[PDB]
Amino acid sequence: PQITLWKRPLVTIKIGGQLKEALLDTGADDTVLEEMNLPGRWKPKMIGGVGGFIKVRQYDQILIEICGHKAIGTVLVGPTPVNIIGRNLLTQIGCTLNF
Amino acid sequence: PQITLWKRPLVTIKIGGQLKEALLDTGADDTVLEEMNLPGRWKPKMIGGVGGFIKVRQYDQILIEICGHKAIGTVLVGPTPVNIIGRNLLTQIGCTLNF
Ligand SMILES: CC(C)CN(C[C@@H](O)[C@H](Cc1ccccc1)NC(=O)O[C@H]1CO[C@H]2OCC[C@H]21)S(=O)(=O)c1ccc(N)cc1
Repeated sequence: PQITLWKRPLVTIKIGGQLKEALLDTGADDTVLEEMNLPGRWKPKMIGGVGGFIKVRQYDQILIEICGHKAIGTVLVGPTPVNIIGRNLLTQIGCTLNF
Repeated sequence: PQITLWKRPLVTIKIGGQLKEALLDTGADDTVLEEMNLPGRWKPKMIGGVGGFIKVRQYDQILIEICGHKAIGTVLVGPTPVNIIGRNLLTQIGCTLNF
């Protein structure tokens, strides 16, 4: 599909057997999701943006379905104000910017 | 053009007669640029990102050219980690997400 940018590009995602709303974010290197209890091992990480840094938990090879498009890769989990789908998964669903 | 997301979507912008590099950021409501001298009045504002809130100078009705496409809109100037082009300007240049 084509998504205009009049409003936040929020879409439904499926991760760990749960449906969530997440931002399709070309400005995010990696996907970061609001705090959630994912099983498995993880590695601590810090990501920086407007306002400074937050501490997140990096999970690898996590399966996410974005608008029926399946993807698998790194998913960060931490105190983000919004669920964010980053370029690491946007490339996997064939997402492009167009103007 | 069509821009894939294997790398950061960085583009050259022109603002205040000066060239700069900026990130096309569909996850940003607003456009935030690093510290710079701009003409015209400005009002102090607050903006929040993943790590908290920062103080910025708000410039309205500023001409800014993004990859040869002209826009006139609000530009926030402050201690952002990187120049980000947000939806307020992405819409003006006719930018959409496609997959
Ligand atoms: C600032 C960017 C270079 C990086 N950010 C992605 C960006 O799209 C955030 C993503 C974002 C969106 C909402 C809330 C927090 C973070 N948007 C943002 O900061 O925009 C601000 C200016 O316009 C306003 O609208 C949103 C917040 C303001 S980030 O959230 O900090 C980030 C950094 C690293 C990763 N792996 C994932 C995300």
